Amino acid sequence: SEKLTFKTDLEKLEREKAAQIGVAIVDPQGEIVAGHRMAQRFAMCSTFKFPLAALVFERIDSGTERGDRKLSYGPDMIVEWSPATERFLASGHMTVLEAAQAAVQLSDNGATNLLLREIGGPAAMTQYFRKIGDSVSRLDRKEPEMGDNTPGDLRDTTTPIAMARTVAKVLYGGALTSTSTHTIERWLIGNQTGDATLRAGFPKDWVVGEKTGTCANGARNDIGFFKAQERDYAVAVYTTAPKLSAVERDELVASVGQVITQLILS
Repeated sequence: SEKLTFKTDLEKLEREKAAQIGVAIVDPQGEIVAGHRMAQRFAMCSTFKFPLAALVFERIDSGTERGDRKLSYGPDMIVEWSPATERFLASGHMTVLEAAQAAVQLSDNGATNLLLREIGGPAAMTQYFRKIGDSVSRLDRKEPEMGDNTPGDLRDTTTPIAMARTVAKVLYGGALTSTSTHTIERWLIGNQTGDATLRAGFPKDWVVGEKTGTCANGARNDIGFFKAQERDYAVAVYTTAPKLSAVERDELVASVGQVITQLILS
């Protein structure tokens, strides 16, 4: 069967590429379409920045945050991979929207940390997960150390199913206004970091938006949505491949995308 080909192909990739592959695909109402290691814990890496943006938009939506509010910072705010933050340093600030846009589309760590500072840190980000029905996802640390991905550590982890359901909740389950849901979706579509990952393995006809992650011990992740045959899906892929090169990890997630494609199109 179609479902058996999905399973077998993912395992074939796990053995050949020395990898753990976590996959969850849900429909708009959170119901399971397909999975693999779906309740296994993986490090979030940068994938959480998409939910971070949801939290921010919910505060804008409610009137408890302002999109053009200036977030001030000095050089101490700069950490590894902070390309937007470095550029705006001289000027002395980024706005709420600037920083969230940097976080989502460039995976900018400094901009993520700037927002976390403003919204109440890892604990607030975690309670946002809980408030929207995710009892699994947890942010414990700031970037970049939240991506240490230490053996056995439960900090800064999710599961594929918990994150796919969170994605469905943010985009299709009314957690945000229509205008805020639309902005986040465009940002996810215009993401600058995911060209060689999941969307590389989806057909060119699919509308896909996603948020990547890369962190220690060969973590390569991608979460988001696709519209296929005019149906909407939420997908979360988490993988660990410590033996693989940079490029091969990308190709691994994109290969998972092709396995997904065949299951969906069948």
